[PDB]
Amino acid sequence: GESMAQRMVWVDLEMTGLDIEKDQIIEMACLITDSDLNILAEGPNLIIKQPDELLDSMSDWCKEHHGKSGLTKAVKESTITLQQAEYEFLSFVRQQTPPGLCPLAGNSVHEDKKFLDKYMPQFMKHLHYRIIDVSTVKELCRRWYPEEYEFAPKKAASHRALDDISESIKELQFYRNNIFKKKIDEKKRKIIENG
Ligand code: NA
Repeated sequence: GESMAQRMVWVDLEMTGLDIEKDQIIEMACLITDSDLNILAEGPNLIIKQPDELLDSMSDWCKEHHGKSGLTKAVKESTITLQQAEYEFLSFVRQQTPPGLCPLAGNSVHEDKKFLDKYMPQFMKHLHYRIIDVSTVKELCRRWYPEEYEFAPKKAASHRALDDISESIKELQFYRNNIFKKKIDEKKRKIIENG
């Protein structure tokens, strides 16, 4: 019960840009962690077909970044429609999380949520409305723990979906281990008794 409801649905998307009125999802990856950030299951990792005209009119930033990562070429070759991709993700979360109870998780994952609410609404219906925004914790770390903030892991920032999920989890793990308060565990309790 509670353990299942405390899972997290980590997602990262690539889009043709930041304009919700025109831009589209071109890559999406998803995995599930338990409440303690251990990966329980790897979900689909999909490159979604979108029209040539849209890719050709992307911002210079997106042309450069999705170009050099290979993503633009892979979008043009993709046979995966948005609808089929959404189904794969929805089927996956239906196997992994109780309906309505688990949040999206990632860095500034509200941006992903904005695109998913519009373009994958049935996927989003399986999830809670709250999010685990790693960048909220980042912004609190920078303010409240400036010394510790300097030791956060460096990110490769490849703008590819699955690799970026792993970096997001690693960042949150860093904050848990370095700016949240310490707690008892099985090993410390056995030592306390032994002393
Ligand atoms: Na992202």
